[PDB]
Amino acid sequence: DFDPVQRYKMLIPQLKESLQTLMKVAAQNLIQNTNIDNGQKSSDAPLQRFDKCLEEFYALCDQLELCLRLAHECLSQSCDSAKHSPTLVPSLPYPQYLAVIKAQITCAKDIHTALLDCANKVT
Amino acid sequence: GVNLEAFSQAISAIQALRSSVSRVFDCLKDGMRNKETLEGREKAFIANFQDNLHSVNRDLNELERLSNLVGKPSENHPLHNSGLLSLDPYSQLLQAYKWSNKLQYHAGLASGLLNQQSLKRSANPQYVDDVISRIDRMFPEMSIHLSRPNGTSAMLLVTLGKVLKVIVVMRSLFIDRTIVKGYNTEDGKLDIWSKSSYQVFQKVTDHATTALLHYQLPQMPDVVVRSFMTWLRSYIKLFQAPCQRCGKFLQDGLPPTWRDFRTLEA
Amino acid sequence: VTCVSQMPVAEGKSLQQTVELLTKKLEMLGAEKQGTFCVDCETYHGKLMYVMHYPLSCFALFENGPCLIADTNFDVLMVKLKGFFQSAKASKIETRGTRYQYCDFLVKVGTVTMGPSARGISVEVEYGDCWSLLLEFLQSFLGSHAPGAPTVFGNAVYGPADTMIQYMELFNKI
Amino acid sequence: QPLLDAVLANIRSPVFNHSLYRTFVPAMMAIHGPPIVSPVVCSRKRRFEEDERQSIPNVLQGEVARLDPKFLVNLDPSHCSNNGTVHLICKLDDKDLPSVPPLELSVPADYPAQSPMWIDRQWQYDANPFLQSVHRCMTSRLLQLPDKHSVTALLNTWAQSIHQACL
Repeated sequence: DFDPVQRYKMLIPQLKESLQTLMKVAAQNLIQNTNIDNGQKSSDAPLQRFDKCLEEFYALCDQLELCLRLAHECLSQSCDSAKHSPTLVPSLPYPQYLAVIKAQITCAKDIHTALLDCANKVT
Repeated sequence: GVNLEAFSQAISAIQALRSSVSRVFDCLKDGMRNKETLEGREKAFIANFQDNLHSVNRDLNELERLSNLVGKPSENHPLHNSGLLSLDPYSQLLQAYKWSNKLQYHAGLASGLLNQQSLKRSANPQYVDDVISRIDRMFPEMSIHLSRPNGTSAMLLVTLGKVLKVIVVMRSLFIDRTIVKGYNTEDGKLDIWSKSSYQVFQKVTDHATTALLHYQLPQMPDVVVRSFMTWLRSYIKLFQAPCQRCGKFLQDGLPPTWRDFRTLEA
Repeated sequence: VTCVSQMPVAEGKSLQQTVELLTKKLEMLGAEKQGTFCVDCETYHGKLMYVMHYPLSCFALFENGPCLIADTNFDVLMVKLKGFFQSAKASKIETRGTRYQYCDFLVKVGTVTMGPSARGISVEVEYGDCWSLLLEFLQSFLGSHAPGAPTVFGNAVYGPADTMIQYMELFNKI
Repeated sequence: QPLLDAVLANIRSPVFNHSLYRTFVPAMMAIHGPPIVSPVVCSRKRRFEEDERQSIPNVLQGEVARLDPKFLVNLDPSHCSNNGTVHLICKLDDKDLPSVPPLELSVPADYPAQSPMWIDRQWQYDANPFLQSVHRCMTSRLLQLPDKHSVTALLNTWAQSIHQACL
């Protein structure tokens, strides 16, 4: 139940650490495969998968992108409507707010429909 | 409230980090294609790694922005979505908001583009002046007031921060015949034709006359006066002179291109 | 504006020779002559005097000075104020010179008031705070100059008496 | 900072290139699943033939195109297949008095040089008094052009000198 900014701040360093571990496991797996395919047997030890790491890194990246996208959409939809009405919630009553919003939607739809009909009738 | 730009930049940075990781691990899946003298693939590898480091640094820098997410849960947006379940059978309001924003931006861009209209030629009210003057005076640091002492002529006067007031006469439209004078004036009980200066505000008056003869639009004089006022507002600093030094001559100012520089250089 | 005056103590040739060299440099800059505006400010006691051109002898003694008394008002007041101020022993002298006007500008050379003094330069501006152009013009005039110390943190709005305050500070400094 | 992959890829000098495939391709094919990531078909025999086998140095052709209708150049019995490539006969047909055409044999059209040839100087210029004065000032003017160019520069200099010594 944290804020999106808090989730971003707590995801970024885990993201960096996941990237570091990804590079490390990739290097280890690559050097093991090379020593087992080019030179002599030296890396006789169980290595990681390098896939369970990259999948988790991609998951962290995607989750951070989704959190930031949600925050951006929230701030955008809160900014455009803040400049269209005052604040009134537990300066204005709720039924009047609903009626004003309905009238605004109706007027915008009417303008759009009139413009579309005129543009279609133009040709 | 400029967090939208920072959020877009952060989204782009994360997308760039993902794309850079993908490009690195796709190029590493391919050895040296054809060198024939020396394996130049190490250069591309180092470039891709530096690009990944650049994207990580950009994300870390964008982390410094986005100070805090305020409360105000969507700023009076929840009325039927988070409100009564009857009220939300709601997407009509959001669709209308988005459509209005898109229409406004598209019309603004279309007007700014079609400003260069192919109009061949033009062939085949002392009440709004006070309103236009008040609307222009609503701008900050531009306290003006009109007097109208003789006839319908709007002999207004402006003064921004200094005592360099300008008695810009008008004709109920397409205001012309301006005269700038600094540090005292209004002799007797009205304006004057003095135009006295220190051989500096004379150039300012010449530039103002050139501007008045320059902004002559075919219609919409309110936009003309607004452009004239925002053009005149640029004289509040007088602390810049590109293409030359600060003191190439006694005076330095001619901003028709919104960048004042030393005179006799245009 | 109100550009403070400095006291460049030139040497080598002579004080008059340095004054002539400064005048020659100013003439090479392209400045014409505009009469001899000899300024005069005599200290007194912590009173003062002023004859800076302008038929108004405005003695800015302290508390920023009134700078409104006429050329004969403050003089007659001081003459009638005998016995009130009994510190007339320490006299005070004043400089003189020429006054050129290049373009919206002015230059004044402060010569030897009583005989010991340097060549005190002094300039002004057109509207007024706005030190970029002032410094850009001063650097093309000579080298080490422009001490400053104006009426900072005021907004006053281009205080005219600031020149008198700078002159008094210079006279007290030498 | 994570220079491990960099130093390992740098250490991987040997010629055998199959470890990177077996090490990376499985993960990418598992996550990214394109049966044909580049479904476009590419079967190309690129070069069929590219030669006109009749072209003189193209750089000269540009200048002969940029020439004014007053000038007109041609070719004499030509030792100019590809190397000299020019020794023309440019008649300065214009409004003023005509003259004798020069040769102006130029170097390879890359032009780290100029044209001037001065072949018919012997009999053409000494014979006439006006033509003698034409050569005089024109030589001094050509001894001034820094790295003159073949057609346009030299031809314009010749015309200018011819109509200037005319006085």
